[PDB]
Amino acid sequence: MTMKQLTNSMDMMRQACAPKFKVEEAELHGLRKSIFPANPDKELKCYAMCIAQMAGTMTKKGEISFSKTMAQIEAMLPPEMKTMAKEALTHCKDTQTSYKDPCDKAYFSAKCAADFTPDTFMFP
Ligand SMILES: [Fe+2]
Ligand SMILES: [Mg+2]
Repeated sequence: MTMKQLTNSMDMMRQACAPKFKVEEAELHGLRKSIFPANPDKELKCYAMCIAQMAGTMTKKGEISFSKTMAQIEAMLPPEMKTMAKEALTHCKDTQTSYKDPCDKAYFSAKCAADFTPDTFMFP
């Protein structure tokens, strides 16, 4: 329901994903603050895919699901974030088509949303 609760849930996705990858707290918290590097290394991008998968927004094929993302937005996000998240999804749903690598699809879709609505966006 709340922002505080969302943060906790995001921390639980981070802790489940970050160990798998060669990634440090400094980088991860940058993502949480809407700071998405343009040229990250493969580990940061694949971390972002791990998050998306965990959040239930990615398909087995490694694509970002519009319907699943909408459902998660509506089910989970606080009102502070909800409407801007829907707009960011409209704005960014095609970002993935430019990328074969699912890690790229997930990372650059998330960067798209961060750069579009930095006031509201948080990343786990
Ligand atoms: Fe952090
Ligand atoms: Mg690195």
